[PDB]
Amino acid sequence: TKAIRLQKKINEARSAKKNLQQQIKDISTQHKTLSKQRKFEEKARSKIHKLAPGNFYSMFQKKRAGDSVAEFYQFPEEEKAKWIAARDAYWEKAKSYFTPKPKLGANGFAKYVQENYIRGDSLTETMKKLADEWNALSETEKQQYQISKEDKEKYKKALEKWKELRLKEYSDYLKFKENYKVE
Amino acid sequence: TKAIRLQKKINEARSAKKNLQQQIKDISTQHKTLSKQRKFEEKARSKIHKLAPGNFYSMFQKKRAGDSVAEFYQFPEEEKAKWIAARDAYWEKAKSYFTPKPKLGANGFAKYVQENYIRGDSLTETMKKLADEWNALSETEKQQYQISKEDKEKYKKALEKWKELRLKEYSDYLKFKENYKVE
Amino acid sequence: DTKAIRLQKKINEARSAKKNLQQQIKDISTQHKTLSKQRKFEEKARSKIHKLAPGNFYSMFQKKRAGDSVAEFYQFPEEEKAKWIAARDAYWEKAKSYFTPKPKLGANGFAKYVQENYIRGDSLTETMKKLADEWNALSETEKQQYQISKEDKEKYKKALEKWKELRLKEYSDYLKFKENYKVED
Amino acid sequence: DTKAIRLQKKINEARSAKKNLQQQIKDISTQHKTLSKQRKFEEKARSKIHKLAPGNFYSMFQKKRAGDSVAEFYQFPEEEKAKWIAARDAYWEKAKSYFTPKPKLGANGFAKYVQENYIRGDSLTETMKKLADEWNALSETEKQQYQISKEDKEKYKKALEKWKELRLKEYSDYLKFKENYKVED
DNA sequence: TATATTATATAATTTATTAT
DNA sequence: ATAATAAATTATATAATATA
DNA sequence: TATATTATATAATTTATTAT
DNA sequence: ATAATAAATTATATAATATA
DNA sequence: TATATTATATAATTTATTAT
DNA sequence: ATAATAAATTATATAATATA
DNA sequence: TATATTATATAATTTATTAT
DNA sequence: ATAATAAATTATATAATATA
Repeated sequence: TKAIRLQKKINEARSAKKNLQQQIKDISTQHKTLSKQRKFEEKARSKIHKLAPGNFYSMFQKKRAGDSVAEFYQFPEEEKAKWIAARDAYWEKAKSYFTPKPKLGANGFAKYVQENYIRGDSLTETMKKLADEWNALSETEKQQYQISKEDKEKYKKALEKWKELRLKEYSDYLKFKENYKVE
Repeated sequence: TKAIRLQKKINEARSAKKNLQQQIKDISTQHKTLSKQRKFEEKARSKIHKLAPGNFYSMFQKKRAGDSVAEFYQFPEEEKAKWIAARDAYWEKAKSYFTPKPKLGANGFAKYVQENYIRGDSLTETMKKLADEWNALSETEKQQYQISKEDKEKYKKALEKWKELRLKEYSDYLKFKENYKVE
Repeated sequence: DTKAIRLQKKINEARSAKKNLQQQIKDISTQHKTLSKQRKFEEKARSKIHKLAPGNFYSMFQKKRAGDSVAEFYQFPEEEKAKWIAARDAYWEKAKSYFTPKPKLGANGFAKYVQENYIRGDSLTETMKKLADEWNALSETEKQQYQISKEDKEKYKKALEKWKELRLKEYSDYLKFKENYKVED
Repeated sequence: DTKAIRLQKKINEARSAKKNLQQQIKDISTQHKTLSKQRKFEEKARSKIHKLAPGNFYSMFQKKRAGDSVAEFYQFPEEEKAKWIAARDAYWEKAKSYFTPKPKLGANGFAKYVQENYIRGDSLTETMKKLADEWNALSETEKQQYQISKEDKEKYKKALEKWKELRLKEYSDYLKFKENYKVED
C-alpha cells in the first residue's frame, strides 16, 4: 500500500502533466487567433492609399505579383494607359467602401492658428507671429483655447464607432477586391 | 475580453504548473522514504553474521572505523583477547534479539534424501545412489514426495509473521547496539 | 576495459561540451542585449530634434517623479513660468547647436516637378492639383526627365552615411551637456 | 556591423555545438547500452553451469511460449518422459564438455587449517567444531602460518584472468552448439 | 538555492573456502 | 551442516556538480 | 519519427532444501 | 561436494507511453 | 510528427519629398 | 492641405530547422 | 543565486492638429 | 516648412515571477 499510494500519486502527476500540455496548446491556438485578429484590425483602420498601377496589374495576373509589375514596366504607352484608367475606376470604387477617420478638434495654439489665420498670409510668418502672440497670453487666456471635456468625449464616441465600422468596411472591401472583374 | 480570456487561461496554466511542481516534489519525498523503508526491511531480515573483532573495536572508538581496525591489527595479544571476549559476550547478547528464518519443508528428491539417508554413509555416494533410485520412480511415486498445499500455506503464514517480527527485532537490536557499554 | 574507457571519455566530453554550450547561450544573450542597446542609441542619435517641453525641463532638475514634477510646474505663477520658459529656451538654443539636421534626399518624380515648376500660388491645394494635371499630361519620357540621377543618389548615400556617423558623436556631446548642465537661469 | 557580425557567428556556433552535444548524448547512450550487453554476456559466460531442466529442454525445440511448453512436457507418459530425459542428458554431457569449471582460490586461514588437518570423522559438525577449537587455541603466529602466500594469490590472479577470458570463447562455442543442435533423440 | 545526480570516501555484509 | 577469516561485494554517508 | 522510459510479460538463473 | 526440484529472484523481450 | 522557431522569399504599405 | 512616385519599411507566406 | 521572463510603472518620443 | 500642445505610442526602469 506504500507503493500503491506512491504509484497513485505518480499517475495523478502524469494526468496533471497531460492537462497542462493541453492548456498550453489551447492558449497557443487562441493566441494565434488573437494575433490574426489584431493584424486585421490594424489593417482595417489604416490610412487608405491609392493602389499603384503595377500592383493593380499583378492583382489581375495569376502569375507572381513581382514579375507582373516587372512586365508592366516594359508595357507600351497604350496598354499602360488602359490599365491605369481601369485602376483609377477601381480606385474610386475602392475608396467608396471606407469612412475617413474622425479628426479631433483644434486645441490650444492649433486652435489659435485656426481662429487668427487670415487668408493670404505667409504660413511660416503667420505661425511665428501667432506664436509670439500666444506665448504672451496668461494661463487662463490659453485655457479658454482648449477643447471642452464634452467635445473630447464626443470625439471618443466617434472614434469608437469608427473603430467598429472600419472592421465591417474592410471586410466588404476585401470581398470587393476578390470578386472585381475589370469590365 | 479576448485578451482577458487568454490571460485567464495563462494564469490557470501557471497555477497548474505550480501544482504539478508540488506533486513531483511530494512523490520524490515519499519515494525517498519508501526507499529508506525498503533498505531497512532488507537489513532486518538478512542473515545474522558474527561481528568481526576489528569492527567491534571500531564500534567502541569514536575515531573513524577503518583506522580503528588498523590500530586493532597492531594490538598485543592480551588486549586483543580482552576485546575478543567482550565481542563474544556482545555476540551472544546480539544474536539473542533475532529469530531464525522459517525453513521450508524438504520437497521431492530432497525429501527422498531426508527419508532414505542412513547414518554413516558417503554423502556423495548416497546422493548419487538415491538419485538413481529416484529417477526410476514413476511420476505419481514422485508426486507423493511433495509437500502438501496445507504445509505450503503454513510455511507462507510462518514466513509472513517472521517478515513482520524481524522488523521489530531489528529495531530492538539497533537500540541495543547504540546503548551497549562494554562493562 | 576499452569499452568503458571510451565511454568515460565521451561522458567527460559531453559534460565539458555542455558547459561550453551554456556559456555561448549566455554570451549570445549578452551580445544580443548589447547590440540592442547599440541600436536604440544610434536610433536616438538620429531622430528628429523636438524642443523640450517646459515641464520636462523642470523635471530634469528635480530628483522626484516626472509626473509630480510637471504637476508642480503647471501651478507656477506667470512670472516664474516665464523665467523657466526663458531658461528652457536658452537650454534649447544651446542644445540644438549640438546637432546637424538630417540631409534630405533630392526631390524625385512629381516632387522634383513641383520643386522645379512651382510658381507662387495663393491657393496651395489648387496649385498642387494644377501641377498634378501638368505632370499627368506629360509623356513617359517627359516624366522620366524628372527623376534623380544615379550620381545624386550616391552622393546622398555618402551624405547619409557621414551623417549617421557624426550624429552619434553629436548625441554623445549633447548628453555630456545635459548631464553637466546647471540650471543657472 | 561587427557587433551583429560577431553575434551571428556565435549564434551559428551554438546551433552547431548543440547538434554536437545531441550526438554525443545518443552516442554515450548507445555505448552505455552496448557496454551493458557486453557485461551481461561476460557475466553469463562465467556463471555456475546448471543442468538444464527437461521442461526447458522441451521448450527449446518448440517455437511456442515456454510456460505452455513445460506444461505440455509435464503430461508426458513415462516412456516419452524417459526418452526426453535421455536426450536432455546427452545434450547436457555435450554441453558441459564446452565449459571449464572455475579455478578456486586456495584455502586460507581456518579453511586451510581444515584442508591440511582434516582427518576422517563420522560426525562432520563435531569434526568442524573440534578443528575450530584447535584453531582458536592457536597463537597468532601459529594462525599466521595458515594463510596463503602472495605467490599463491598472484598465481590465482593470473588463473582467474585466463579463465575469465577463455569462458567467453567457451560460451560462444556453446551458443553455436545450442543454436545448431538438432534434437535427434 | 533547494534538490536531483554523481562520485568518491567509508563502513557494513556477503562470499569463498576448506570437509562433507 | 558444523565454523572462522580476508576479501569482495554491497551499501551508506558525505562532498561536488548540475539542474530545476 | 528515434528514442528514452516504463511496464510488464516471458524466460533464465539462482536459491533453498535434504545429509553433512 | 555429490543431485533434483519448486520457488524466488533476476534478466531479456515485447508492448505502451512519452519526450525529443 | 504536430507545432514553436526561424528564415528567407514575396507582397503590401508607409515614408519621403517637393511647396506651403 | 492639396498629389504623385520609388524607395523603404513593414507585413505576410512559404519553406527549413528544431523542439516537444 | 544569475538570469531569462514578465509586468508594469515611469519616462521619452512621436503624433496629430490648426493653415497650407 | 513655420510652432505649441494634449494625446498616443514607444522605450526604459523597476519590481515580481520563474526557470536555470
